[PDB]
Amino acid sequence: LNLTKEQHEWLNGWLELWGAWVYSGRLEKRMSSVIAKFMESVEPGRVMTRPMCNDDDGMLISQVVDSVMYIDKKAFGILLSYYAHGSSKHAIASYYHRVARPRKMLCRGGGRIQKPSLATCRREVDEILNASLFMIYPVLDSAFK
DNA sequence: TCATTGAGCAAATGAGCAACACTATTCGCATATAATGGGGTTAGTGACTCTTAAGT
Repeated sequence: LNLTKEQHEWLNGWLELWGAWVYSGRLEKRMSSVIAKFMESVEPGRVMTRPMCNDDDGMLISQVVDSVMYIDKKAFGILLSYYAHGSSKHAIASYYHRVARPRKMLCRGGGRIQKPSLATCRREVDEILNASLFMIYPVLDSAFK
């Protein structure tokens, strides 16, 4: 399943506020290590094109996201690539198509070990994004309420 | 009762379109002292034929 429409836009807006918060570099580096090794591949003098949230609410959003997404680094990397840096979904899917190993395909390759197409790459990064938001949402209500 | 044939079906993947937004290319236009007629061959062909033209 997935979320409803109002919950999707609410979580999307809160995550881009949180992404504009971490994009300045105001996250303390001892708190987590995956954002620490994500934010080292970007210049320190970044520009601010998005509205930025305040300190402790962004601290609350950062602590809940690395408490629920501390088991995997790939889906968390997609999340920081879409929301923190601000890259679009199509660029993420194009780079994942240009990198990923040959996989077994069903109902179109007949089991042939081949590279994934761009359409299934867009579909799997959309599924990864929707699954990460479904892991974010009820634990975020548990942190808020 | 079960293997075999006849028919179909949800799902995953590959292809692609439609409208829109940003951006790297490309083209039209403007330079206000005065500026005012060009290079570059082929040079020890031979023989024959067809047409044009001055000469008789």
